[PDB]
Amino acid sequence: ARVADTISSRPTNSESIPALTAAETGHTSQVVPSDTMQTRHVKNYHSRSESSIENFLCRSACVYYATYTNNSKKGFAEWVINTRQVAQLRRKLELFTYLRFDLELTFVITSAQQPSTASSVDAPVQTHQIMYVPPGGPVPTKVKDYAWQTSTNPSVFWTEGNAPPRMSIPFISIGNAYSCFYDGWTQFSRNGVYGINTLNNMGTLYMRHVNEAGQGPIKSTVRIYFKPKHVKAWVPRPPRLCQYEKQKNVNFSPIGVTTSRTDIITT
Amino acid sequence: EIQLQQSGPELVKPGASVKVSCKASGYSFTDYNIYWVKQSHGKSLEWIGYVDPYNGNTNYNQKFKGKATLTVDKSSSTAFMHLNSLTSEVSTVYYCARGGGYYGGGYYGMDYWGQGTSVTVSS
Amino acid sequence: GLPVMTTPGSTQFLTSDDFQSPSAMPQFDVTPEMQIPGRVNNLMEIAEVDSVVPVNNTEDNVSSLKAYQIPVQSNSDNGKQVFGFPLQPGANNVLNRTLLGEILNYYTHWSGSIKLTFMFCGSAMATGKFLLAYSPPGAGVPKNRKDAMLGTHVIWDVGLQSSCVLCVPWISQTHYRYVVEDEYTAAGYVTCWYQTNIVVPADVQSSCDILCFVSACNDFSVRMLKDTPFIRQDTFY
Amino acid sequence: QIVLSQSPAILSASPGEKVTMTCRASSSVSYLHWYQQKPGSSPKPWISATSNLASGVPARFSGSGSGTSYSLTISRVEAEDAATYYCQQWSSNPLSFGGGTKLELK
Amino acid sequence: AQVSTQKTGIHYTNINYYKDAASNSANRQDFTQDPGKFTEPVKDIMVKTMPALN
Amino acid sequence: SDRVRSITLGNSTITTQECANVVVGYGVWPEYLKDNEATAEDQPTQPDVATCRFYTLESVQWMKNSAGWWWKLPDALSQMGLFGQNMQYHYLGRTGYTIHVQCNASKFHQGCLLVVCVPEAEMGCSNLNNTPEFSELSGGDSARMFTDTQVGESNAKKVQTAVWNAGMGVGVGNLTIFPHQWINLRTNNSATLVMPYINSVPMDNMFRHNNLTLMIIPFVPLNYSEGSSPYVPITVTIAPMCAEYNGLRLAS
Ligand SMILES: CCCCCCCCCCCCCCCC(=O)O
Repeated sequence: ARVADTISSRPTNSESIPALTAAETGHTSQVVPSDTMQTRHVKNYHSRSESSIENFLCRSACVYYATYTNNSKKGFAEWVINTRQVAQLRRKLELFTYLRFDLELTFVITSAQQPSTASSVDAPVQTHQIMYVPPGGPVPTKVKDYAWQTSTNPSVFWTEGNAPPRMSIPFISIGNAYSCFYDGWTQFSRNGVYGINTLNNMGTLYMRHVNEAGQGPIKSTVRIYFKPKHVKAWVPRPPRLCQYEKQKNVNFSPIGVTTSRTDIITT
Repeated sequence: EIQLQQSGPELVKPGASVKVSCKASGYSFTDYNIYWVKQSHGKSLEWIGYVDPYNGNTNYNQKFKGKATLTVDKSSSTAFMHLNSLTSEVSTVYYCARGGGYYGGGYYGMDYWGQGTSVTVSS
Repeated sequence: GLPVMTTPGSTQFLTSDDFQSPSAMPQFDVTPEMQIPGRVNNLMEIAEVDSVVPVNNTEDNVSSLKAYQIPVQSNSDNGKQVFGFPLQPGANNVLNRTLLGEILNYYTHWSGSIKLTFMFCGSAMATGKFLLAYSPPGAGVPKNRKDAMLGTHVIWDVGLQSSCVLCVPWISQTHYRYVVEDEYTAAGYVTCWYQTNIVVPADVQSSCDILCFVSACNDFSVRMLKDTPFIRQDTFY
Repeated sequence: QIVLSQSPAILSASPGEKVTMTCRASSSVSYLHWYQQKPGSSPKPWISATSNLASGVPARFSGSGSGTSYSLTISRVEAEDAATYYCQQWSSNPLSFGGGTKLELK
Repeated sequence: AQVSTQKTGIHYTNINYYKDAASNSANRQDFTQDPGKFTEPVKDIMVKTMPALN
Repeated sequence: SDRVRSITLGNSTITTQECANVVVGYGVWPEYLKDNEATAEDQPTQPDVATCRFYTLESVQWMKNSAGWWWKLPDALSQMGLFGQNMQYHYLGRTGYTIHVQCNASKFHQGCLLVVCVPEAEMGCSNLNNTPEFSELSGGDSARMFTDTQVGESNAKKVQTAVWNAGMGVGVGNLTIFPHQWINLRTNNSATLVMPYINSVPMDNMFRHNNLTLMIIPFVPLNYSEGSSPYVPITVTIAPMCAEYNGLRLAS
């Protein structure tokens, strides 16, 4: 995808005006630099490969991290799936209005010791379980539950010390594109919830230890990385200026458009 | 500041006439309308009419159609109001307010009022 | 039992790779595609549209619409300057938060020429002329209309057509420049001066304004994607 | 013709509670403003175009509503608003006024 | 198996092993451009050398 | 000549004598739904003369210290003729629009306006915990207006109307990425936009979801010398194009 190269030019004196345009028509001018001065011929071997939408968005990025303790009752984590609790990924997706992509999901699970009081604690390797519940299925209540039988829900078992787990998810949606904005309510009487929270219904992610608590507590932590593949994007949109405040809306506090200088001629 | 200043209170006789004033200063006089209201001593407010100082198109209420006349003087930035056939029930106070242009541009409302001249009718 | 040997770099997680991985939902039927208007294929298409430049920051106009207006009036002294700012589209705080500058802060290198469109938002009876210059670095900043006429300048006449385009060419030693402020790859200065006066009739206001748009030409490109410095976070939302 | 039926006739409240004062019109109007008159002074422009608080107005005052039902609500009754409150419309019909509900401290 | 271009300033082979099309690699080589819908969304087309409002 | 136009739709006609060109959406003209992309399987209704005509909203006054206005687009025509009745008896519906903003002044006035048409303009509240009420996000044929100062946060439910952030938390000079035109009183008299149907589903409900927003904000304020006419109004006319509805039921 090589950019266009510059042709040479000559001194002109004519009625052709490439510089004087009219910006009221909503049309940006298409004047090249060889129209207002004398230029030489130069072949551009530059390329626009790095700026395409697949090369801009297909990089992994942290979305969440949650903790859960081994030596406890109901020590297990849950997370309602959304991409709006971190600030770096949320700004990258909100340059477009409608998106459509396949996902690639990766977890990074660590562990750490906790201050027990027994003598000579030595625990074996630990095994974890990550379970995904679509909206409407049964949810677990404690660690030793019937809901972890995973007869239809997909689950991933992983032992510490190996490579991180990874799998791909297709384009799951009710509509035709992942709408990143919504100017509407959820009820027909125009009361109650307003915004993107009406469209978000994706499911819940549950995590737990599999091994029982031997002689000392262990506190684990799991990070979640999202990676879009096969990306299409429609209706571009200007970038977010103010800082984010909440998750389920676009509330903000006003700030200036730039930071300032002392005078209009100060360089 | 934007200030509207009126005249002093007078008394008249039944069947007489009186001209009240509302001098506007602090802004460009021909840009906004001037509304005239009255406040009775026990009742609510009532609308008399307005005048546009750029061309002099006066509009009036249906009650005060023949008993009040508004005029303007662009050279001094004052507005006048002439009251015909003063009666028994007008022991009231008359206000002037600066508006916007009447329903094309009333979004700030009536945003700058005056002091108010109180006229009495007695012998 | 084919004999293999595992090279270094295995069981790692690089965040910019692409390997095939097994799907968690097999034989899934996605919804059919639909023709939505306005598809983006490449991010350089977004940075080729015009955006208003806040040339008038001045410490108390940034929280206003006065930041976008350049004050031009009917003066009486010749060669008076109108504005001036250094050409750094990713570091200088004039071109920093525009649409070209917000995309440039996701990349590290840039190359190409840059358009600058002006627009006279004055009365229909006001006439004037301006000199829109650009000076490559090495000297200081031009301080007169005499020193600024030696650069790359365009004399703009204000008439029926109400826009002029100063096209800042690509003059550099290297093929690319850094987005960050580096003194090794400085780019120059952009100024504007009164050629003749703003002459106006009676009963017309003498004080007018000028808007300024910026975009990229058809030979602009970027490289070496990074993060942006305009985003903070303390805890989760 | 638009008639503004401002309700109630008189309101009374102990200092430090929440009150609500309503105005209903004969049809839909384009704008609606509220004024405050202390007895012995000119009416001051309070809340205008049904929501916007004026200059110098404390932040304990609020106004809402649309259609044909409007309201004004003080959050916590302070002691410096013992006055009366009028209501004005700005539709294509000529002009009207409310009737002046009085608020005094109990 | 297919061979391709291998972006440079040489070929490579690639076989798909899984039965689902959502488990493939990223595209990374879909170079297409059309900025004429964002820069010139105008009904009557205008020439660069002609005056705009005539 | 180039500066003259004429737009004919239904039984209405719009003539202009000073104008720029027509901005056509994202390059696409509005058109009916194909048989490849439909999902509802009973026949739509297409009135095609009864609803596709020019409807004129309410005028507003351009004062000197003004800030801007906005309209929500499939809500301004909710009580306008037979477009407003088909929105009630039907459950679905898709529509494209033709917007024509018009504002004239003499050769002795100054000013500038930006006329954008943004899709999916989700707006932010003034208090950071709540969301704005319905009666302050839109209104039938009435303009909700920005402010040159910041809304106080102690209010209960309000829209943040600081004009330099456009209510959506964005730099307001970057709003020219959407389809737009400028009204410049030196050279222009009106602005015309033709917008197609932009949504992520082929049909949508028309009362719960406002999928376009028309913003008019003055970058360069109105100014004139003393002796010129001080009242300058702005008028917006909107005409639906290729409208069709589906799923008939009770009135609501
Ligand atoms: C162990 C299996 C885990 C499977 C997890 C599936 C996660 C579904 C993907 C969520 C996509 C959300 C995209 C953003 C939504 C939006 O922008 O509104």
